[PDB]
Amino acid sequence: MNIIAILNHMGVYFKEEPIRELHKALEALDFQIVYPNDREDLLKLIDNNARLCGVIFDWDTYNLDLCEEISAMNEHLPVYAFANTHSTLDVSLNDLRLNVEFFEYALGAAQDIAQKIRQSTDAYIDEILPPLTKALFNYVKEGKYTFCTPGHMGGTAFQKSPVGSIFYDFFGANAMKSDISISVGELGSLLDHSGPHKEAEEYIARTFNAERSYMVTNGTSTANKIVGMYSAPAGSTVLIDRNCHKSLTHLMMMSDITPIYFRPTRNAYGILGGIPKSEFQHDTIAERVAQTPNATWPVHAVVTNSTYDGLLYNTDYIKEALDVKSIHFDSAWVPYTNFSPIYKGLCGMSGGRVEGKVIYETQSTHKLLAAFSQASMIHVKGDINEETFNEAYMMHTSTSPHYGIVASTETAAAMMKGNAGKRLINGSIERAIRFRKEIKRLNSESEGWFFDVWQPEGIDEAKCWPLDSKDNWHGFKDIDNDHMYLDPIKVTLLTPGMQKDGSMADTGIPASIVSKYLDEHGIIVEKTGPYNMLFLFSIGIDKTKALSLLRALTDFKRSYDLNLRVKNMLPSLYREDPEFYENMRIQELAQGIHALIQHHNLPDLMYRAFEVLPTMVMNPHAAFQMELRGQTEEVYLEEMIGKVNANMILPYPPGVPLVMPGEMLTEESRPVLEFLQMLCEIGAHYPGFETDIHGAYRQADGRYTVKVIK
Amino acid sequence: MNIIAILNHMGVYFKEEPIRELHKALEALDFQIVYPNDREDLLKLIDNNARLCGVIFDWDTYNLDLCEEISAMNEHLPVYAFANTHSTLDVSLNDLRLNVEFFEYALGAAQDIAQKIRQSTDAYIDEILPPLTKALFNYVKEGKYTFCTPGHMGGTAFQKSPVGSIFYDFFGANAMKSDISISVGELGSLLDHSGPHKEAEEYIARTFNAERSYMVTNGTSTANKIVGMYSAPAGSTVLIDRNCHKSLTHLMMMSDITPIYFRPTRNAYGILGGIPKSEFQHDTIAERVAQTPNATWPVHAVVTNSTYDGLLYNTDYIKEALDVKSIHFDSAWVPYTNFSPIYKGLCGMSGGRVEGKVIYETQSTHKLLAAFSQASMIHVKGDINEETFNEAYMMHTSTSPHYGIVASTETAAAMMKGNAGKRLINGSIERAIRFRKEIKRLNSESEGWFFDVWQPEGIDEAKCWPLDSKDNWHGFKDIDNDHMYLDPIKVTLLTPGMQKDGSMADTGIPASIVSKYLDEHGIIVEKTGPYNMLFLFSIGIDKTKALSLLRALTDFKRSYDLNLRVKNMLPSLYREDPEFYENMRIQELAQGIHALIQHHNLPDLMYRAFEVLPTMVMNPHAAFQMELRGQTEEVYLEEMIGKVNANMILPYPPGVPLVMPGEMLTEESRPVLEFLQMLCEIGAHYPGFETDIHGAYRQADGRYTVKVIK
Ligand SMILES: Cc1ncc(COP(=O)(O)O)c(/C=N/N[C@@H](CCCCN)C(=O)O)c1O
Ligand SMILES: Cc1ncc(COP(=O)(O)O)c(/C=N/N[C@@H](CCCCN)C(=O)O)c1O
Repeated sequence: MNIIAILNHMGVYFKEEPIRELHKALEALDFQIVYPNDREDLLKLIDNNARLCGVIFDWDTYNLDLCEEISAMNEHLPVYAFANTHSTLDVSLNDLRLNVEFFEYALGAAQDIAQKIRQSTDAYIDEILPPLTKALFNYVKEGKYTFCTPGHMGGTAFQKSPVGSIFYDFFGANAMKSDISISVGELGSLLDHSGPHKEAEEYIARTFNAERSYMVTNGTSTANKIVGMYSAPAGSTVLIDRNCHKSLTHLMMMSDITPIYFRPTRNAYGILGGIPKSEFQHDTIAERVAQTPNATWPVHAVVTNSTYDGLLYNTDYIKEALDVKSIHFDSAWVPYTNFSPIYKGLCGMSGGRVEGKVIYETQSTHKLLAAFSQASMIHVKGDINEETFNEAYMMHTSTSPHYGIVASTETAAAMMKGNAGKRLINGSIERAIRFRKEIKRLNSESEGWFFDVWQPEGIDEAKCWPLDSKDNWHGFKDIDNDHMYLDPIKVTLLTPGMQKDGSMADTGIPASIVSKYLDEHGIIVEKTGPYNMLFLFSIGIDKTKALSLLRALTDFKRSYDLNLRVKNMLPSLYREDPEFYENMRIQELAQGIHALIQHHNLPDLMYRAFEVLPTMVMNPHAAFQMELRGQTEEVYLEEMIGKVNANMILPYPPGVPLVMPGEMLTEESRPVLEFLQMLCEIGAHYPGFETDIHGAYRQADGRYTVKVIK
Repeated sequence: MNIIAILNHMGVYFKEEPIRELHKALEALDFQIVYPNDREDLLKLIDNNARLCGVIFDWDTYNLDLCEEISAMNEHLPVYAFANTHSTLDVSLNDLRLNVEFFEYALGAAQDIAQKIRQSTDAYIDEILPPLTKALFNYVKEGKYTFCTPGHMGGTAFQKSPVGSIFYDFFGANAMKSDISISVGELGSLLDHSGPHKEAEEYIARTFNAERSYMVTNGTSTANKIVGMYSAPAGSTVLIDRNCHKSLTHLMMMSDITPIYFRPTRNAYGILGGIPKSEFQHDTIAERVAQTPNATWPVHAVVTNSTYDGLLYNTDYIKEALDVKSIHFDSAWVPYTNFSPIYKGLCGMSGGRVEGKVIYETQSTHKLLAAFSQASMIHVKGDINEETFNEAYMMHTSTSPHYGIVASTETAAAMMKGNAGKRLINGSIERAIRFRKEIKRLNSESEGWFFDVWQPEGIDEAKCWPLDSKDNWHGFKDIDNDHMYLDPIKVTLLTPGMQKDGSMADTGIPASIVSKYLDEHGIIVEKTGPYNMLFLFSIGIDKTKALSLLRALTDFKRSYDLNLRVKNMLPSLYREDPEFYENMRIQELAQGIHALIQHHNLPDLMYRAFEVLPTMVMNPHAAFQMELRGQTEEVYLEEMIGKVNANMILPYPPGVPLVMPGEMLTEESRPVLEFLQMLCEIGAHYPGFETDIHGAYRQADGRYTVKVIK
């Protein structure tokens, strides 16, 4: 934060000479000076360089409308106007609202003006930094000696070791110096919500539109467990989105809570849809309660919003219609919903208090904002017993939190404020929409096959596009209207191989091949389904990366159409079993995988296996407890029918839990088993494309076993 | 060739100032000046830096005995003595034989003296360069434009191409400019023996103690074919060393000559021994002639000297005892025998003319001297029809010889001249002997197994050590005395696994594992047997490389004793087959290979298969002609018995021809087949350690087939 832009070349010595002296004095104060040629140049510099901490210009040449243009980009950026002919009578109230400091031209005044500019820069830095992060940085500047944990003592231990010194050089001194503990009393305590931490929490709650907020240093998995434990005592009944992250299943294995499942939808691609509106109704829930043994009226409900693939619920209807006192929106994938009006009504914290209810949002700050991994947030709107919640919170948080992760959470909040933060979010959305339109254009002008994008036909303006029953782009049958919306940030590209009616074509390109090719060429996809690839167009994606992705996709298409050899196209895959992949070409491998998928009818089996719910014989807690008592046996996959499962079976694809612990496959649930059996067969043909079934175990002979209650 | 050493730091201006001015003038003439501190420093500088082209010293400080010391290292190196108090009366006749030029101290004389020194340096360069190489370099200096072959026109074509430019940058401009053809008339012609080429030949014949010499640009394989085709007309009988290179078999395949085989010996390691003296006798040859169909008294004889493993014959006894008018010594591995008295009587060109006989030596200049690959020599001592020999010569030589290869042959000859060349050869021999002694000392010091060296006990002084029937180090049974000698240059290291009596030990380390480890650590062995590794301590081996090899061997021993994992110890082997080599450790792999070798009794089968000669049914020419007519069939190995072989079977180990084309395996020759069958089994257990049988073909099912006369 040390770049100062000087805008003029004035042609009079009485201005130029003081400006040259000021240049020298500022450089003595450790500033880097840049010289834009004109106002458009300056505005571009500001747009492209966030380290620009100040602008100097001549008030005679440029009016204060230049300050208005600067402030529209960054309302806190200090601007220094040098006055010669203008006086106090030439400024208006609106002008005086801007962060402008006025100086005059004089020989010998460079030193005090530079001192004033240094003070203003420090004030700018202080204004944009959040309280905890500022306190941490100031403590580091103090350079105190520690005889307390952590044992590396501000990085000293690393410097005394060869390999430690390599680690220290990689991560840098500041990262080590800022790794501290609650022995440093001036920073307060996260667990006690004291000092700067308290301020941070309030800061976050204000930025994220929450009544209360909590920083979590072990991910949204831990955040979910905190919320669930506070909300669902033992013996209670909980409504669970069947498209729940396995953290919720872990919570159920930990606490003796009886689940009743919301049933979401799916399309032919295996992309998860939303829970239909009828599942939120009182009568449906009551009937399910009546049929479920040891079930009562639910005290807590958990809904995944958004889905992994970017489908958001209209949350106003859910908050109105779900007759449960506590509603928890697992919003891991959408921590940005408060920072753009296009998400209004599509997030848990949207709007005000719901009478008689408490709404939680759990957000993964590290997933789609800028924070270190494991940084997570809990947002609460509604009445809670603060002390009991604090107990549930401390039960899952370490007594030695990583201060860097905490500071990054606060800093993500700070990055979201003001004109600069609005530009960040809006720019990310606009970039995603431009990329989507470009994919559509390239697909249109492609002579043969090209990548498609999963979206409505005519996207024009930045918004969350509704899923409507008439349109068939989304592939969901008989979907409720004004219910599901697509987040433009989450871009799903489709490889050829599936027809528009839900069947698969004669030829196809499985998306795993494309993801491997992209990895070989320096591009990492978020995830890959059978014929879809997910790309996150977050605030960390710039034009360079998007254009590079387009170039990589066209390169893959050209290489595939030339039918290159796997040894050349995919060398790392070839290094897996070089004997198998000799003289094997790309089109043959792709067609073999596609024909294996088709012959086994993978889409129909995947769809049917997730449409029938396996029978719940005991809650996951009881089954897990019996597994802890060593009362389970490993049996083969063909014998699952009638056996109570001890473990969650989570297959990829589609990447969502298929069997929960305590559930039993009956005859009416046989397709589940068939699907799994199928995943075994297809997984045993091409190295590098192995089966991936959590909860199943590959034996030495190549068969698969599962653990069941003995 | 531009480094000038100035030796003094005097205390008088009338000397120092002219020397400083001379420094400046010489640097203007593109010389690099160095300043040794004392005479011992200067002598070390000369010893270590062959680019030192001149020495300047003060005659007052140092007498001309310094010039004697310099000349003992390089008798052509120019020395410039500055005279102040000494006069013409202070030089003796012996002193005036040294290459000393005398100057005086005077201000303003630096330019003239520097010009004289430049002329002397040019004279030195001209004196040590051989004629053809000098002519080639001068032509390149002329920079003529070519409209003739080669088509790259002195490298211009490469410069006009991107990838061509990469190639040109790698090999350099001079390499391209010197690639010329006989369209350049001033260089003469290799095929015509005209101009510089003629001079070169004479130069070579003088340096290598031959009456006539020929340069060959397609290796000693081509040299062997030239000699053989001149010496053995169709229908003649030739005596052939059974340990013959495949080139002699190729000659027999193209020429209708009937062979009778010298039988060499072998030891338990599979190292080839020498032909016993009785095989050279008239009675044995006559008896073999009377039993071979269509055999007459031999007109030509071919003997491999030395063997690959460094065993040299006493060639005087052979020249006296072999009653054949033409004797060809295939001396590919020993081109250096004329340049050290320790090889006296152990090479084909040793001594004078043998009355009534012609002696040939074929030498691979590129193998053990300094020449580009494919550079070879033919040396002739005795009467030949020069015109017929010239026909045999050109009918194996291309009309577009590579001038670089030819020049490198001549330059290797030039490198062998004078005090510098004698120092080269003697230094290489002493270096080899020091390494051998160090291996012995390290083996004595080792606690447990260590590498051994194949040599007699207590080698002391530089010589070719005789193989005697009393000693058992060589492992040859009932060897004639004063017959075979070991070349110290060829260093054979032994890994544990074989006992001193020829039996197989209970534990062993196959040498292929050591060679793979050495390759992984930047050291390339010449070749590897089952329990032996061959290292060539040529004139290209210095102290740095020998110490590096010792360190690598001790590192291997330490790593093996720690029993490291193959994944870490041998990464490339693991990458050959990652599934097989996961979690395998080095000791297990070595012991498995050793037990495979022992259980099949590889040494006994190897020895027995090469002790009985397969029956000749037709000469190799007839069998090869039948193969060219399509009258061969592919059969399996177990059906070998009774089938005339169409191709040479040459297995590794022991790396020498086992079956010749036209030979047939009978019941009495069954062990040969057994050995081969054994090799097949041995090669089918460890990836990276596959079977290697030339003339056998591995089928898809894994079996092996050979081609036989239908
Ligand atoms: C809906 C939902 N709720 C909570 C969490 C846990 O949040 P934390 O991971 O912060 O504890 C995740 C995590 N989802 N992440 C992926 C793998 C990681 C991403 C790889 N680029 C998964 O587990 O399926 C979630 O999807
Ligand atoms: C005795 C003998 N006479 C002639 C020749 C042919 O001489 P050219 O190779 O110049 O045509 C060779 C060649 N022997 N070379 C090795 C492999 C190359 C060396 C690897 N570092 C072999 O063939 O087994 C020979 O041993």
